[PDB]
Amino acid sequence: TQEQLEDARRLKAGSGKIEEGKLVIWINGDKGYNGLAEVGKKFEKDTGIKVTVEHPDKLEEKFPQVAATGDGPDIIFWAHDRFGGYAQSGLLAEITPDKAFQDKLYPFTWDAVRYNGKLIAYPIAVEALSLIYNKDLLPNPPKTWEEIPALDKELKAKGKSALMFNLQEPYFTWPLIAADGGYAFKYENGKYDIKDVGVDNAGAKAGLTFLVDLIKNKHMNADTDYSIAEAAFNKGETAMTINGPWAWSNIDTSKVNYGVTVLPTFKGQPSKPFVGVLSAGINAASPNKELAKEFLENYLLTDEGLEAVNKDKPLGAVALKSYEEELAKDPRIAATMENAQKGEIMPNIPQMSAFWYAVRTAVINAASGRQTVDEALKDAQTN
Ligand SMILES: OC[C@H]1O[C@H](O[C@H]2[C@H](O)[C@@H](O)[C@@H](O)O[C@@H]2CO)[C@H](O)[C@@H](O)[C@@H]1O
Repeated sequence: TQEQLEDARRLKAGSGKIEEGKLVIWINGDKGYNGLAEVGKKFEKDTGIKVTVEHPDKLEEKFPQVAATGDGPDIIFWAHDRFGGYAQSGLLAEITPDKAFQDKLYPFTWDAVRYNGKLIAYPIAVEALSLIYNKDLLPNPPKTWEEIPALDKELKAKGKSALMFNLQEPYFTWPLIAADGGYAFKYENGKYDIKDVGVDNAGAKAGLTFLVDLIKNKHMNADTDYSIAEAAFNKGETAMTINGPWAWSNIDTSKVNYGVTVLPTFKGQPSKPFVGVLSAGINAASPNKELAKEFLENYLLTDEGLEAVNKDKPLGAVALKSYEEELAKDPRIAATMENAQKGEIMPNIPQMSAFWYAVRTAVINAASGRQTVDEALKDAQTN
């Protein structure tokens, strides 16, 4: 091995290398990490406790690797779906808010961070993809996926395109795949059936086939990723994109007169985005669990704390009732919640990591022509 060898060092160098008396926080690079750092500076100014916010690449993969050895950040930020796996591996602490604090957040946000009956993270905000469109190029967005080919033909004649979004992450293609019947794991009798995966059915096939056909007919490019799509939309080159609340800040900066709205239907069915709750978990190896709790409950999850993050990159519909009442006025938030209602909240089971990896490969291989749609989804279904 070169993992059982550090089983020997971790005791000799006993025990744990997370620095006591400060907080290290990891959050994804597309989120308001500068705004979160402002909340951390307020904490430091009040309490003397230094807070360092980091946004490493692939943190959702690095965290279980480093936390398994007792290293990593004190606090990890990510959508709730990854947290059941972390908790199953013993990497997350059970969190302990009194009832007065729990009443400050929406009951459904607490449910996303409950694993085997216990709370394993603090919920921050509800994320759902919406259709984002350029009102100057497209005063009225398409109601259906099916009319997008004809729209692209029209826009292509003008050196524009209809739609670009990140084809590299299955998160972004899922709303179309799920629209006519795709699902991850079938939930029944109080639990997810890990042997009942729904990525190989007729509905999932129809959705992915529609996407592949878009690419075959030159209405999309298989290599489009997050940065390519964001640049194209914000430069005014494409009429539509698909993204979450965090993206609105850069569009504000851009020249673009944009709207946020319901995703198009497919075969008459609503697109069904998987809904994420951005959540903050506490590293089980952290010597700073009480510090982490004080920071999360009394500094971040306040009107002032969430505002600071939100002003950097919008959080979506926040879990904190008092602040959401102010944000609910925003039509972009209304659209987010409309898409969220039509979708469904992600599972947090340990199998989600394998699921996302399977679907990622399936979409990329089908989109690039390395596999047929049937072949790709059959593979993703198995196991
Ligand atoms: O694409 C698979 C990916 O989907 C979700 O990741 C989202 C995340 O929830 C959003 O907050 C935002 O950062 O975009 C990500 C997609 O690039 C799942 O949460 C994640 O576990 C999964 O791998």
